[PDB]
Amino acid sequence: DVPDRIAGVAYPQGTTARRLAQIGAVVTHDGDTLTVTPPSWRPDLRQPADLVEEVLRLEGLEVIPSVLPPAPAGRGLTAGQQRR
Amino acid sequence: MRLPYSWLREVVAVGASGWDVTPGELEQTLLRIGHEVEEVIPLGPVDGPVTVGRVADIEELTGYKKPIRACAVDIGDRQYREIICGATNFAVGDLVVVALPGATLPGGFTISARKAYGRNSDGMICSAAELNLGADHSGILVLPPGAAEPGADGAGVLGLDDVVFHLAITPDRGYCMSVRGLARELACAYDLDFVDPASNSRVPPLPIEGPAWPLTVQPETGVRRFALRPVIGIDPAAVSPWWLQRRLLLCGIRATCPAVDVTNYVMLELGHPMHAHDRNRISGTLGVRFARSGETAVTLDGIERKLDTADVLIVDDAATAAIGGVMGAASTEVRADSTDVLLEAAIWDPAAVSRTQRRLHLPSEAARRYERTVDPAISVAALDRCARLLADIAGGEVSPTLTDWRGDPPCDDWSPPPIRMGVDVPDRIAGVAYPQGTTARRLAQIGAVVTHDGDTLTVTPPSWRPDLRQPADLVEEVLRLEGLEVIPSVLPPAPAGRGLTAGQQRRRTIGRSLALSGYVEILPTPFLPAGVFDLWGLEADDSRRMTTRVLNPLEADRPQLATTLLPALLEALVRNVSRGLVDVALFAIAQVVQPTEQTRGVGLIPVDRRPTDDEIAMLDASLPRQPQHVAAVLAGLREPRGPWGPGRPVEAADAFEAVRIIARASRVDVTLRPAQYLPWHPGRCAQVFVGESSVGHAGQLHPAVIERSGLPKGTCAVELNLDAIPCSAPLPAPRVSPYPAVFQDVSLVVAADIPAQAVADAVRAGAGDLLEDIALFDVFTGPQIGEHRKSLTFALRFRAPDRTLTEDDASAARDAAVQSAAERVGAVLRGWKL
Repeated sequence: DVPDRIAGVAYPQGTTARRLAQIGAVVTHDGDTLTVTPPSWRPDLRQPADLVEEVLRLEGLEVIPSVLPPAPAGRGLTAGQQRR
Repeated sequence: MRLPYSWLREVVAVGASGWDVTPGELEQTLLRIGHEVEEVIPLGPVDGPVTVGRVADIEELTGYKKPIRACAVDIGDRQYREIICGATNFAVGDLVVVALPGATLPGGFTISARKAYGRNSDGMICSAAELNLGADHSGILVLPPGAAEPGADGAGVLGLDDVVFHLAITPDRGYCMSVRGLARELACAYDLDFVDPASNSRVPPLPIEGPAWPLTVQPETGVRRFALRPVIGIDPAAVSPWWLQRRLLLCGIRATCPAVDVTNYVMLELGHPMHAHDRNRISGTLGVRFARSGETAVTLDGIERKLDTADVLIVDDAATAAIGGVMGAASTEVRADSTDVLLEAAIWDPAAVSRTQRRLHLPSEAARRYERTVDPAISVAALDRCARLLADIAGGEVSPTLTDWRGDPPCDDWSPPPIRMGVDVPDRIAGVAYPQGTTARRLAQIGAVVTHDGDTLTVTPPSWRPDLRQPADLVEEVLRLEGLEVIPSVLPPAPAGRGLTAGQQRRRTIGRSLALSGYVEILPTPFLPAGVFDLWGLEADDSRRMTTRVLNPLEADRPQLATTLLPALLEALVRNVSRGLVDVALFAIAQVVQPTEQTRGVGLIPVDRRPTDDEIAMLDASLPRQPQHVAAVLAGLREPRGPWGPGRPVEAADAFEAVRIIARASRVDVTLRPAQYLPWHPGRCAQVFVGESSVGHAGQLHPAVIERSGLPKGTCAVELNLDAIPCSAPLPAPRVSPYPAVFQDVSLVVAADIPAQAVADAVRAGAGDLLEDIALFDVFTGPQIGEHRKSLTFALRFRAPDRTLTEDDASAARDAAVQSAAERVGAVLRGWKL
């Protein structure tokens, strides 16, 4: 479900496995942990971040919501920034 | 409220014997739980010979100013010293307190044998002030007979190892206006067992065999309990024991006789005010009733009060006995010859007493406690406590008669309604996980009845706590007893703010922009000067005169609110000028108050719901218009003297330039048109338009306003209504042509009455896009052009967007511009140049 986290979307079950199969990878399951051997024409697929972008682009980025994050109490501008 | 530590300690000690703590610690425990310690006075120390004396002989010394007394004083061991004293409040046979030679009084005073007024004085007789025992009143301290034999150690008899805590109780905590309340607080802080000094074990009930006096009570007065008991045949010459006169003195109350003193004492001990009536001076039935329009009573102090139909009274067939809850009256006051006493123990309506006492300016010790609600459950106990004590001191007997009106029908349970709260709600609100059962134990400690029901507490607070009415009230109890210091410092997640608004930014930029140009901001007063508009000569119907008026100003002559900011600006200008700062430019940015009708107020809207959108708009429409204004004044020099030259005195043009500064800061374009408007000079006053809306005025002040107002010659001013300057957010996209430019200077003659900007606009209109810039250079008058005409020389800069402008192309545009000025303001060409 790492693609789900990063997108902030709950994709329908098995999405992430089907899409990694579609690009031609070998997906094997192991509880909550996928093992993904990408195919030979995809040397750009080397970490989970690479796998995330695959799932996310195939489902569409438009389905990702617009959620403002809790940003902490900032200190605002510094003295030198104010001076300029 | 003052009280002394020994007493406070005595009452805590009943239930936690051996309790004792440094004053510093006590001060800190009091602050930690909510009570402001204004001041800690340990009773000023004495050293050496400060002993009780007995006055044995008084010799009135004649010939001087005051009456002076050379007093033989028995100081112990049959030793008699003569002592000089100025006071008069003592007689032969009285125990006084003497500081003999070698003594040292508070404040670093050594006493020495000093010749004075013709005799030797071996010390002096002290006042309670000079001992740092109590407040300075006139004369010395006299002790009740039998308090101490002569020679006794003053420090011991006076108890000067005591400390007086002076507290500023908050109005929610009336129950702490007594040794009873504070004792309970301290017992709660220190997790001590508490004996209530108003419990039956500590005040056994006196008998109840028949009514003590006839009493009618009109119950819409607000009285919740009204009890009477009499004490008969008391010695009127008896005085109060030293211990009791003392604790009154430390608490701020001067003793007078046992009848009064006992009530003041029991008021301090339990918080329930009391009063003593001379029963033989009561005529017939005692009546509680409202006062009538125009009614009058004389209170104890012999001063006539004008009463109000909301003041509750106690009356009899003859006259008024008491403005209930505030002060007794003369008619039933205890006097020197009073043998039979009737003791009033009442509970008045808090809001009633508050209203009455504020109106009459009588914040009596009784009033201030009734304002904050007195524990109605202890009236008879305080009445009984107070009756026994009186008989005990002044030697009468306590009749077993008792009146005790408790409402119609009688109230038999004074407990408030139960409050219902989740067991851990205190934990939420504090952000602390308190140890299990904390919340229940602390609510028990303050005296509430706590019953559990899963995760939901049911809490019936006690009768002396009418401030405990919702869970928020219960939270503050738990949180203050555990300490607020244990609450952590956690920054909350605050959401994406939008930052400042356009108008908020515009005020900042107007402030920077004016300040840079030499203006000094003031904080204008909203309270106008007296008759400023009569000074300005404003017509009677001048809208600025229609002022919202304040009903209680700190200056009776200055009650109107500013409809214009120039008054306060001009006032500050006067101040700088009178202190030698003659070259000033001030400005202010603040709202004015312009009302649209006569002061119409909207009545109350229930606070258990939120008001409707309509109730808001009605509330808003009820208030005067309050637009933001910016305004400014200038006087003296605008450019100062220097090596560059003599300087430039302020001129009306500088006030127009103030307009242009604010307009540049506001990113809007303004036009200035001539205008007549006070307080401005008619020939030098401009009205400011953004588009076609008036936003205010600028110019030099009228010379006659200047003169009547004691203002500097030549003062200029400006006021703009910011609310009338619209928002603007330009997204400019300037066309920046690189091709060369043609410079031509044209001179136009026009009627003197034509404004320069009119001729400039006409020239721009006629010349079209090629004209890049136009600027006025010269303005010339002379005979040869006509006595009523003038010559305007403009500097024109033409530039094409796509080509190198020919110089015929330019003169085409010039000719076109000259023709436009001919058709629009009748310009005549004087000539042109490059």
